[PDB]
Amino acid sequence: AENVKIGVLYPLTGPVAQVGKDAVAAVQTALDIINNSHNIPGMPLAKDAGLKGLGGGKISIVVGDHGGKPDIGVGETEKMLNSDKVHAMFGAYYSSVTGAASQVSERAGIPWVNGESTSPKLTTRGFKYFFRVTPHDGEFTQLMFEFMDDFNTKNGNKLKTLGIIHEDTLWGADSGGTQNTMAKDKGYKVVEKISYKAKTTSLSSEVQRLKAKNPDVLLPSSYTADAYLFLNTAKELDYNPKLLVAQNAGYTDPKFIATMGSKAEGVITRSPFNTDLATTIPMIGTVNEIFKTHSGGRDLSDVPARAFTGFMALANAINNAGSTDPEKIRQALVDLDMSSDSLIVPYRGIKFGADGQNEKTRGILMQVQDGKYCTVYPFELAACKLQYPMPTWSQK
Ligand SMILES: O=C1CC[C@@H](C(=O)O)N1
Ligand code: NA
Repeated sequence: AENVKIGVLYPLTGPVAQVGKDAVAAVQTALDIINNSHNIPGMPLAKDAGLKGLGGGKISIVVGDHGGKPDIGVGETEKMLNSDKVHAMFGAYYSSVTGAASQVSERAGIPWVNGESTSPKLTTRGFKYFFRVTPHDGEFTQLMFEFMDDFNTKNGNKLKTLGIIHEDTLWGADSGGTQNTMAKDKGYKVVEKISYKAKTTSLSSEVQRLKAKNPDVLLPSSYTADAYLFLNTAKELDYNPKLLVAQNAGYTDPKFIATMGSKAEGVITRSPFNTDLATTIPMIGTVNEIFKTHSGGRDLSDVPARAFTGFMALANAINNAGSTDPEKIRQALVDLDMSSDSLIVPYRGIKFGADGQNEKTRGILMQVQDGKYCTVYPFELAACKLQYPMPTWSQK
């Protein structure tokens, strides 16, 4: 009977704090399912109290607030490795932070599982100890363009021009770059490609430029505070894009709609998760009920669903390893091949390629309609019709 300790790094203060708090609540939800005995058909690890592979040993976590700062994330990772002696790492939301921190654990030879950082570059580093469960922005951008192509075929090929606007750290830069490359390859004309700092107090120059150019599709990659600033500024300058397809995250912050209210109407984002999938995936309801007891009564959303899924992958790998030895955990992650049966996201399973990326991911697009995100794509998996054009400020 052997316990295991995992380090968990997220932003728990600052502009994206609710993201981090709800992610940690999701991990705590997983720990509740793992460490206690639960009757949940279809969910590995539920029935046993603790991991059968560790003789009933319990998982514990040590949690660090990195504040969105890569250098802090690096320092916290070092302390978790060297002082806390964690046997695996989990985190860390921001691609910038995940990249920097996972380089430390890589060199230490300690497995790092990521639930929700989407820079494509994180899995092209030649690493051996890094495993990512979320789709990355290559996959999510592919989905955006499949949607634009299908809309085009149905609507006279009227979506011709794109405006890309992105925050300037790893995630936003790679997101915007992925979109730009794919645009060029698919014949779409990029008429703005704007980089900005997430901590900026003004986006008025950027919004003026986008309004003047008036792209057919607006493609923002923003964190929470900057997403709010962007939308507030757009309203203030009466900038009315007809289609806004966001790379999540600010647009999937747990409190995005609560904060923005009618300002969010018509916005589209990519996601692997929506509660309107629960008739197709009833496990969502089961886990949601448990999550509420950890989240202060708030429902699952994108980031907690992804973090929960990621942490379950790690837990299952440890169980399968029958060991807390970091090398055996790594090998169990290499060997992992989970079906979709236990999942709360519409992935086909969890199975990593040689680059550490989950091969079985899948995403959706969802649109704010009447105060809730609703699945709109693919057109076969949709809870409602796309609203196009987006309402103008005066109509929201
Ligand atoms: O899907 C997401 C959430 C955070 C952001 C990133 O990788 O920084 N992408
Ligand atoms: Na259990």
